[PDB]
Amino acid sequence: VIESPVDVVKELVENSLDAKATKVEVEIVKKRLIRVKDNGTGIHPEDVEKVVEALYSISSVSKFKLRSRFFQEKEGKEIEVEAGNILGTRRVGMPVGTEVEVRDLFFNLPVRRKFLKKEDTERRKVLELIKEYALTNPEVEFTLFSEGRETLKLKKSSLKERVEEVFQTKTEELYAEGITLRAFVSRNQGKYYVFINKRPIQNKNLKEFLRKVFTLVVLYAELPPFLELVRELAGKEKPI
Ligand SMILES: Nc1ncnc2c1ncn2[C@@H]1O[C@H](COP(=O)(O)OP(=O)(O)O)[C@@H](O)[C@H]1O
Ligand SMILES: [Mg+2]
Repeated sequence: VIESPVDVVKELVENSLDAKATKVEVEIVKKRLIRVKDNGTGIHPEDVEKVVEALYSISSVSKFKLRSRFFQEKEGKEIEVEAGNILGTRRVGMPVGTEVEVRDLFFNLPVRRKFLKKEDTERRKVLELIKEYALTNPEVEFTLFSEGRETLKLKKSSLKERVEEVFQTKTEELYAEGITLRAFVSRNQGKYYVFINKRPIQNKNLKEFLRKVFTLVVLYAELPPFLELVRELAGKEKPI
């Protein structure tokens, strides 16, 4: 579950969205620090200690803090853990929501730490991950700071606006329908994103076929628990 900083960011941002955050803020350093802040419902003080599953596995491999203020409470609570060992808790003043800081990832596993990829490779994986969450959560604001610079800022918007902000280009929206397809295509620019029932799909069979029938292609597929309709979809661009 936890091999590198991107895996940490994934689990934390998933937890923020699970807690119906509308603003998710991520900061990474070098790794050295992963911080995820959200304005979701928070965690009751009586449950903060319990959560140390994904947070257990993260806290046992880092110098870990989690602070959270429950929507019903005036104060937050903070728990601090090192490599799975609880170091203490504290009352803290904070806004409603949750902030998790993961420091010195794999400090307790120096071989695993020395085999991590260079900072710039880890950075790009976290950048791509946050783009992927932003593409399926257009109602959510996302910010990413890396090495102290605000490298990604996406405000709440329509899906088409959110696609266009992410990829910095104008798109044409295509549609074809128990099976539903919605794509956004931009032709000059090649990148082929696929979301099946709101989840990111990396399948090679699908990206090659999007390459073959289209270019930037962002495909949102909704299916009950195909490639024909995609090529049917590819013919639906307006004449000009
Ligand atoms: N950002 C957050 N906001 C609210 N609750 C959180 C947050 N992060 C974690 N939690 C709480 O901690 C629990 C454990 O998180 P986790 O270890 O990721 O397991 P899981 O999310 O699969 O239940 C969650 O069920 C949720 O109750
Ligand atoms: Mg979780």
